[PDB]
Amino acid sequence: PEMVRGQVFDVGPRYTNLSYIGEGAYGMVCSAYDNLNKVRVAIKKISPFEHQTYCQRTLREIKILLRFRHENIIGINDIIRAPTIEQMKDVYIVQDLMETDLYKLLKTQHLSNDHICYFLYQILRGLKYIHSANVLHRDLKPSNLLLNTTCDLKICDFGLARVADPDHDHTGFLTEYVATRWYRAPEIMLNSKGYTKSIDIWSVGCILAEMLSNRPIFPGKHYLDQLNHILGILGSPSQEDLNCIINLKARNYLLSLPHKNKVPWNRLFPNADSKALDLLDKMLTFNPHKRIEVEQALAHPYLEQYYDPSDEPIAEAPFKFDPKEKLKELIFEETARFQP
Ligand SMILES: C[C@H]1CCCC(=O)[C@@H](O)[C@@H](O)CCCOc2cc(O)cc(O)c2C(=O)O1
Repeated sequence: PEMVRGQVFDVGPRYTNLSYIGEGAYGMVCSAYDNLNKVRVAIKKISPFEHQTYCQRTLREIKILLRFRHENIIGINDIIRAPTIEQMKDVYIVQDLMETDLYKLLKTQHLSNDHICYFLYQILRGLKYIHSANVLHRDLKPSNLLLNTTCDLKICDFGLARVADPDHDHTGFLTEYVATRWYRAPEIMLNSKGYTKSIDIWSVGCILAEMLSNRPIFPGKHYLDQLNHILGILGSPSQEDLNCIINLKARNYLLSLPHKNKVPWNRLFPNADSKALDLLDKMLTFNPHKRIEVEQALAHPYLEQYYDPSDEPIAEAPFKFDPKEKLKELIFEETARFQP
């Protein structure tokens, strides 16, 4: 087998000429030459079977992506694993090879307004399909947004995804969470489990702001710092939005803070398109029930050059609802279609 960085990357013989690209959750990511389709591809190695949690993350991603088909969602081309459950230690996911990701792009490249507009449209177009399947991505961030050489965008990593469950979304104050800090909606710190579609819209809002200035808009330095940054820009919540927070510990925390004024978007982003800032404001709305939804965002005047509901498809079969040995067995079963 082809050793890579002192680790087994055993994808032969179809996939050869392997170059390191990055890291997934449970293994590295490599480029490789697909000797059948005569194209270079990306391959993610996964080693999850010793842990129930890693098996869950792997299973849900495979189950979702094997049913999803959308231009702005990177699909699974192939899955490589041993022929038997006894022998399967690793799983390799083969996907399209893209040129870069938005995280890497934002470190060095200033985006034109036309690029920001096209990138945002594709994110929302992909998100519309996802949400139409009753699925939440729940970890949208620049590093999960891939771009090819012609700036086509695809959404990656559904390992943190969940089926939407808005009736069971309420929880207590400062309860644990998994998604990436800087892209976490304020209600996550206050009273939400992240089971509603609005947590994804907040992340997209954070991404739009970051495309406008090449820096994260809410760079919280630890779990507790995140809410400081959000309120530092949005200002103090209104009485109406506080009344919507019925949990007493969360509401009383917000009531204990001194007044903060809203920072105008056009002062944070003096070069930004005014229509972009209007949409930004609607995505970064404090109250999730007032936060703009994906289909409304697509119809915003900022995206008028691209908006076409007949060219923004939705899922055929939405998802109705949601030991490691049983999970390995289900991963084996779910990947069987890619064997001879
Ligand atoms: C396999 C897929 C996993 C996506 C999810 C993921 O792990 C993230 O950490 C993301 O940051 C990927 C790092 C490198 O991911 C690529 C880089 C690149 O230059 C071209 C690509 O096609 C990919 C890719 O396909 O990533």
